Amino acid sequence: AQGTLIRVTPEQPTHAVCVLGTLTQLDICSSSFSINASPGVVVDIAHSTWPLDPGVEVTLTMKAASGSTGDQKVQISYYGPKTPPVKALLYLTAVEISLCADITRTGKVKQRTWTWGPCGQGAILLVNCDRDLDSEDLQDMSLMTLSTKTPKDFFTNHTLVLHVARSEMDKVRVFQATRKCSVVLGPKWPSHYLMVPGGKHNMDFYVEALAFPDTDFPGLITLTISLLDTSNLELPEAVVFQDSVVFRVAPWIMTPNTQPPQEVYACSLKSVTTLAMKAKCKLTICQDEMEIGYIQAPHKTLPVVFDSDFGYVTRGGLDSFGNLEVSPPVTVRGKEYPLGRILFGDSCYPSNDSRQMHQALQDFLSAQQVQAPVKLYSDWLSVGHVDEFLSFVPAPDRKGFRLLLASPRSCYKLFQEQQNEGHGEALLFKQQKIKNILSNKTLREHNSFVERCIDWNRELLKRELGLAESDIIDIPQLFKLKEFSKAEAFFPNMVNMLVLGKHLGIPKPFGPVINGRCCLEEKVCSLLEPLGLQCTFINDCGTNVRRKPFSFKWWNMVP
Amino acid sequence: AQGTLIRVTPEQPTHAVCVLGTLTQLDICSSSFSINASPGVVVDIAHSTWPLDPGVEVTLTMKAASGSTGDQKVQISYYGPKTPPVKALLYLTAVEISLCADITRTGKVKQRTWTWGPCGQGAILLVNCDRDLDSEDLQDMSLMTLSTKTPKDFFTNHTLVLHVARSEMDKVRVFQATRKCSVVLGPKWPSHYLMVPGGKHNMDFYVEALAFPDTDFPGLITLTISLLDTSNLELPEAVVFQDSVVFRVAPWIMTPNTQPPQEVYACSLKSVTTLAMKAKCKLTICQDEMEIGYIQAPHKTLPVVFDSDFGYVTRGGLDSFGNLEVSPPVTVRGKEYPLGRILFGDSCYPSNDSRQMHQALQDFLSAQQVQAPVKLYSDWLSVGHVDEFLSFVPAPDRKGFRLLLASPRSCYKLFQEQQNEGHGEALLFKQQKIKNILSNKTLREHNSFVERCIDWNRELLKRELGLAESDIIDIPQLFKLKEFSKAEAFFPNMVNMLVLGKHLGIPKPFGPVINGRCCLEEKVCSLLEPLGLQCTFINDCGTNVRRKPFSFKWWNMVP
Repeated sequence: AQGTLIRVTPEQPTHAVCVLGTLTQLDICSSSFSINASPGVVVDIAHSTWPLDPGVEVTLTMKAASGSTGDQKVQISYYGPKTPPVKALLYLTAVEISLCADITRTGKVKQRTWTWGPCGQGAILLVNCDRDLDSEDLQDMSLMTLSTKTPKDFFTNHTLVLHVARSEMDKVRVFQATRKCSVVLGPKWPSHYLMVPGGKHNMDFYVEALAFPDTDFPGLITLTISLLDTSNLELPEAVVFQDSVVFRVAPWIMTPNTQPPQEVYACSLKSVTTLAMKAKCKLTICQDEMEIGYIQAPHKTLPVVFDSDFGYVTRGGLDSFGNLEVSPPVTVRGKEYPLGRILFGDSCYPSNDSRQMHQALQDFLSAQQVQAPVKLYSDWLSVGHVDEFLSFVPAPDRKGFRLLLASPRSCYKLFQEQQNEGHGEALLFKQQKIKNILSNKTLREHNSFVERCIDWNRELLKRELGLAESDIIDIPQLFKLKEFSKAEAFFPNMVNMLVLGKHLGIPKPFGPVINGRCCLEEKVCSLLEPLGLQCTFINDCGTNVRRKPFSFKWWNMVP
Repeated sequence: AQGTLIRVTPEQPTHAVCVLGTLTQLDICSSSFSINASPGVVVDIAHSTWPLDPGVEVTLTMKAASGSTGDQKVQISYYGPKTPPVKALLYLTAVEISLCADITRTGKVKQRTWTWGPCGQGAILLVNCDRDLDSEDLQDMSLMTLSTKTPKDFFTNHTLVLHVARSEMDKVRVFQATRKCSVVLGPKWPSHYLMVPGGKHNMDFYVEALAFPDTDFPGLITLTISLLDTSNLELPEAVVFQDSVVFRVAPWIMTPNTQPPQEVYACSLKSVTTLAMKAKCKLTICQDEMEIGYIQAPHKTLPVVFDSDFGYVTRGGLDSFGNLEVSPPVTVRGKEYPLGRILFGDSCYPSNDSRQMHQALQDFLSAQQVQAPVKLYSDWLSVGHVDEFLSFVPAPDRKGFRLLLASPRSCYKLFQEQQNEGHGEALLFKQQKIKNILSNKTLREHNSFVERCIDWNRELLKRELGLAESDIIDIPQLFKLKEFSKAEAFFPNMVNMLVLGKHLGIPKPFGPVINGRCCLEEKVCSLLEPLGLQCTFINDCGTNVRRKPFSFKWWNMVP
């Protein structure tokens, strides 16, 4: 354990407290000898032994909490040459003081650093999310309990103070449970005196975080209990024993397309309701600027919405949440990413004309540390969203997903195959013929340049997510460089789909019709249906989706 | 290695660059086969083989830089059923592009993350320190070189851009070496086009940091070289190959009392010059608000002064640098602290009346990460400095230092021993007698309370620095609670000494004189002289000391 040094002097007896669980050592030389003590003081001693060397270690531990004070005694016998000399006397009071929380993330309150992992230790705190007391409101918060056993007469001479560092007080709030709840630690004040009675007592506190992690806040918060001696009245108080819990604020975590859908939201059409009904998920009608994630603690998980029983954050077009996706769980040269890995789009290098997501957003995602964001290249698109060039769908096999990427190649091939077979005369959507498209040398060279960009991202997503080609799947799709040599879809972007859990809501290309059936619509299906997916096409997109949070407990990650 | 995917099509030949050191893969299926190519393209291939499965991997690597473009060729032969069909053609240009720095901290420019340790990789940058171009000023800065070998005709169709993230541009500055130096990356602009000629070239840049680490800056800075295709003129530029170096800004590091003294400074007495002369260190006369540390890179170390060839920082009485010490190198339950471990004083818990060092200072020391500050308790002293209760001296044995702590006990004993031997009538410095001091029950209880405080710190310094009692040494010293029950020295604080490398400049107590020799002066010497120390006493302290920076290279630590 850790703790104190008691000095013993034949002049006058000493008095002292020993907190259970600590290591009380004893300074004899500062004044052969022998040691004798009450039955409940175990006096183990190394090199008992008799000598008077200061390298003699003497440690006392008490077996139990005292009933009075001086209940336990310790007699040290000074002797040698040819003399009786002194017996030095020492009067110990034993107390039990446990500041204790849920340090094993298991919903149950039972080494003073927070460590990640399945065999780590640390309580977890939820930030408080609310737009605009008893148990009616504390189910959400984190329970922490002081427990004490001390002799009835004890707190006339000692008091307990609970505190936080001035540097964390704004990021936390502690409530005290009288058996009303009132604030006792917080952004206003860092300490508080406890009115604890002698004998066997224990009091409950309730903690809430007020700040997600961020560049200026790793997300650790420490609350400490100090036991002070106030026995001498003129002297100030002396601290006898500090002990603490370290809490970690739960990060905001995003949910991938591979997670079962729980609910869809849309604004003021009736094709997404048909979709929801086959998907097994609920539909409520009352905007794609806000992303629905979650926070999670052993005792509570709670959906939290990231705008710009629902929580709410507002930190702050590449600089929007449509430029924000998450990979599904993936493993990458060993390192495991159980909660997926956040993808968001920017440029390659930075320039007079480069756009980017706002730095304060990027930073906030990084600090959330458990979905190590990856930067993709999307600045080549007029709009800028990574969703314009990728998507994720559930598979029932290899890894249990497929990365769909947009593929101008896969469209050229498809239209070329059509011509061969004899349908060069078919109308896409001006309304241009499937051939005039193939001949168009300015289109070609555009989709060539787009091809380079998507391919650049293919290779990042191959690297950063550990993907193999067997994980990817090219969906046929054309683009056009209009505004500023930036790209836009040459026909409805199919890869911008609503992945409603195995039931896909894809934008209908009004692609060239063969056997009374659109070739793109059709090729898309020979790619997806074998996987178990159920493609459906819609005409154009003001939809968010709440998905089931991962079983995996974020704190069991090891970033 | 890492890198690209080339698609081959029997319609028209393909052209491409391959940068030396990267992994170029080849998409055949997107259109049995056989592969044949120029002598300098090694075409290794797994499961050569003949099939037309897409799970066939084909990788090309070039042996050397091209002389022209299309110097190397690759022919892919499509065949099977009962047919000759197509040979698809591919024309490769090989270039060499190495952005490279001193990634092995060895003064010599020769995996794109900075890793700590004796077998880690990462260049190191010095922040620029200056109150108020060629080699005359670049010795201090960090050399980074682009080297290229490409065919003479190469940069008509490609250009190179050097860049930093917009989020690091303010923290760095890069200078370009024309063979004048001019800023090319910095707080103003994040990118720059390089005017590099085809053929064998290499250019030098010089980097400097402009920011020590701190809560908003882990201290990593990344510079990247991008190679862009500008061959099609209407299309925008496409990135072909990014590569980078990650630099780490060198922290500000403090020097303990155990480090050989190099120079003393004092303000406008002649006892510290006698001291300097026995110490072997220099003395210059022109204030204890500023602390002299150092920054260090393989190529340069440079003393830097921390006020509030000399660098200069000014981040911003517990809240001063007299409240700032460093432990000597120590090892603590395994974890090794080669550069010592910074001690600074504050309170126990925080209160209406607690003082503390300013949070922005604390944070800055922590971010400097390599001397993991420890918080001590000094708020119990009127003034507040940890130097009032401790010091460090060189020893020639166990660990090679001793922690001296103030000890009211050790003074009582010493005065008591004197009385016994018969000198209760001796005058300290009112002028009180050595006995009236012993009888004084208000003094006693004061030094009792001080004893608790120093003892609290004994145990922290035992814990956090891994000290044993055999490392500590009590120097006799009395205190008095005056102003606010806060403490001050009852007689000149001996433990507040000038450790000038084995030659100690201690404040003379005008302690009770025995055999014409002050007992304290004398006891102090029976504690220190056996260790090899040479105590000298002075009357009162406007002195700083520059000490030799540690041999150990901070970056070989592993925090």
